[PDB]
Amino acid sequence: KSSGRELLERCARTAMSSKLIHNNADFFVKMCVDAVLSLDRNDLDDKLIG
Amino acid sequence: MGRPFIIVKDQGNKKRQHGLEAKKSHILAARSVASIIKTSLGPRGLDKILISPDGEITITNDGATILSQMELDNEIAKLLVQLSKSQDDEIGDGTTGVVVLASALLDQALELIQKGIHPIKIANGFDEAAKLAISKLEETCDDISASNDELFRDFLLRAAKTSLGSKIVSKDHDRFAEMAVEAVINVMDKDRKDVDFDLIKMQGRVGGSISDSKLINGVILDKDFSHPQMPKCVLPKEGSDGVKLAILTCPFEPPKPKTKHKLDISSVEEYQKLQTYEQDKFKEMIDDVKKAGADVVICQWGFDDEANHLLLQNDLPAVRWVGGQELEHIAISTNGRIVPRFQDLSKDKLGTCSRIYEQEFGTTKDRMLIIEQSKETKTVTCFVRGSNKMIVDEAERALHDSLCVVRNLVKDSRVVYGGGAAEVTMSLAVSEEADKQRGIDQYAFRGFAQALDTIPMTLAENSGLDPIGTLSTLKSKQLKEKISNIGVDCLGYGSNDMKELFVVDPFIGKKQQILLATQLCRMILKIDNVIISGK
Repeated sequence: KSSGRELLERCARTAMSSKLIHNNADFFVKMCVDAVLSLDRNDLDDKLIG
Repeated sequence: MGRPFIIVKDQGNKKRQHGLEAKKSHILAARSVASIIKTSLGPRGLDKILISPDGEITITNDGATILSQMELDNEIAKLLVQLSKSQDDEIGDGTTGVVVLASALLDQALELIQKGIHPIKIANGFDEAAKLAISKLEETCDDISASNDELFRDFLLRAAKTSLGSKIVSKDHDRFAEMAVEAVINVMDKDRKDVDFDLIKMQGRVGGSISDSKLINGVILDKDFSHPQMPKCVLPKEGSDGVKLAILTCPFEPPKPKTKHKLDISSVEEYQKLQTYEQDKFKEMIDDVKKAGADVVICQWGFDDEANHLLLQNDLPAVRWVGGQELEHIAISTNGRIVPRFQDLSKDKLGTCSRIYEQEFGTTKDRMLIIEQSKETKTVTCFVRGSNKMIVDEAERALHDSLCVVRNLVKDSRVVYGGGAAEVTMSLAVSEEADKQRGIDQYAFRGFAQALDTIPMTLAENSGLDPIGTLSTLKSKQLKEKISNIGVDCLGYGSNDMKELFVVDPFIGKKQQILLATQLCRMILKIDNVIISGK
């Protein structure tokens, strides 16, 4: 019974590894996590996040 | 398995670079680029000649233009070309110091790679050390926004005279600093101020001397008047000092539809009726201007031979073959609106100009339009002269970089003292935190602190001073005394204080120097396999 917002934050920081974001992941992870929440849970699109 | 071995197409032109010698080749290559512009840093810096394949030559010391329009091969130095372009676009100043600092981070990291430290572990310490340097300079950064507009005007002069000392414009810093500052003041809002660089225009002219360059508020057009015999100067009569300038995108031409049309005429009767038709159009076009009281009319397409003299008898000057972009910039300074059609012409859309005269240059044949405003207007225009075509173009980039420093103080009033004072202040902050934490990151912190010391040692080397005696003197006054105003003096004054020398640099400009250099070298250390295809 944990929070749904903190679930997507820990999973997003894993993909930030091996990239240039690993050091800057503090500010950058807080972006993409809020990007998927704007989209509808039923329909997720990769063209809108362009 | 036979003799032919093929996986990736074109294996002959594609070469693979790997190993410890790979890091040694790309780091030492980036140093040669900064070594060229190393002598170009500071007021003692020297220019560089750039030759284009078409034969046009350009002489500039700005690292943004030097790296631009230049043929390169290695991809590491091509990243430095985009590095100086990144510093030039947003900030507009400091393109030389970023490339030198970027190569200093690689030279200090080259010795750390051979010690057995992973390249990313070297770059991870640079990101943590860059945040401590910014937080230290921000604490000592003075805020000039607490003063009024009287003291703020002199604050912009300190920032302009510093950037103009490294160019050919450095001959007179006092006279040419007012042109950059006063041009910005006109577009400032006095509250929540934005520079809006779009309103500022720069038009150069090749001839005369640079001392004849003066700031004129208005629009500069190189298009001559439609008829030669109209008077050169235009002045208002009695009251209403405005000349009622009219800007019409539609010239004087026989009305025709844009689509393809065919007009069928029957014998003599309809042939004679259309004769009077067009003859009444010229009388209709001239009555609209006289009804609204307009004087000068400008348009995209040239007037007809019958329309040229029609405006002369009514004492109505006109200019033809004006570009579409030039039409929009005129209506802003005149507080007017461009008239789309002859039926929409009204006195509310007419412009206002204090004086307009017809400029002539020497023995060459040209006519330059000069619009002047007796009161503060919305736009400004830079007028630059020079004894050489390249000096004019160099004075353009010199004045452009000066306008980029002034606009940085408009958004952020926080400024720092440059000239070796800011680099040493941020360098000693990292060295103090390296001995406290110790660990395996103490070598990455010392390499970042010694890399920041390359900038003040470069300013002292080009000025003839001893880098050993200069660097040791700065660290003594910075550690003992909390005043960070002590910095490198390239001109050789008896005092090393940067505050008494009126040297002020924007904080957003010096902050991006470490940010752009640290983020670039982190990717360079992450490059192992290098595949270069021959062209």
